Amino acid sequence: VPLMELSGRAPVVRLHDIEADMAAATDAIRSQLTGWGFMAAEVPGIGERVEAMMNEFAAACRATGSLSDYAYDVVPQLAVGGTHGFFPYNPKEFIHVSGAMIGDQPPGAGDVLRAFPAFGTRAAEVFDIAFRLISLFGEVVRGMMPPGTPELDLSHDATNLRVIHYRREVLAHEASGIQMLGLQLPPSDQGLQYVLHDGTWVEPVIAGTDVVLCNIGRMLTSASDGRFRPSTHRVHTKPRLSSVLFAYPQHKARQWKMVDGELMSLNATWGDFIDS
Ligand SMILES: Nc1ncnc2c1ncn2[C@H]1C[C@H](O)[C@@H](COP(=O)(O)O)O1
Repeated sequence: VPLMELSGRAPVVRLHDIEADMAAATDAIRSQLTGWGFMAAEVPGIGERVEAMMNEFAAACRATGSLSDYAYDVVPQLAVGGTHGFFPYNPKEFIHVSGAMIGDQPPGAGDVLRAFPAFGTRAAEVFDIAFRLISLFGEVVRGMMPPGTPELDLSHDATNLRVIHYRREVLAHEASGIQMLGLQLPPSDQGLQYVLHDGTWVEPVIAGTDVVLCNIGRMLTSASDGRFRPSTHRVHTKPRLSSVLFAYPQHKARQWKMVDGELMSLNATWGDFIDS
């Protein structure tokens, strides 16, 4: 599977200059979505923050003073919404850090980030940078879409940072996101690959880099009435951590499509979109 070098080549977007640096990368990013399934940006300093987060997640996975004390089924959820907290092994381990969890929105939901406060501080930092980046990546996609295209309205409380441990050859079968957009963050190991428009595979060179990928999710495919296919991807590995931000709109908001240039408010909510 051909390797795709990105560090040195993707637009550069600086932590202290995100709004400006993303405006200046609009043209590049559009051409990526058009040329590849997906989009890419180099964010100098993101690598160090993501490696430190992931390393502290691993440590916490083996700690027993335990993450499973905050398994999804014992953490307060929101009435309507997705499910945040730790998902035990029996993606192998994995945690979902929502914006609600960061703000103790269901009071008691941020208790994992208080039990493991070093991973929590780093995960809250990574969430905030990744949400800013993903919302500006979505304004680029909206600008490639017909006039009248509404704002994506990505919700901070519904967005989740997934951090995975242990993800013997194929670690994923080909998959895409349910949600509007994903931000892939530089993983520990190489293996994540994307399908191109020609139906061939590339392996982004992203392990141990400052490169983030942005993924089209099936909600956006639906709202763009087919014009943007999901950024379908898989993971191959050779005898291990990873994290990705899944941006959702508010569950209770009405779905919408741009069909041949016309905006159509639908009956079903984005909530209903997930419940298949
Ligand atoms: N085992 C497992 N559980 C959950 N999500 C996974 C898993 N493997 C891959 N994914 C990812 C990839 C997609 O966005 C998304 C599907 O949402 P979903 O919540 O699955 O409808 O979750």
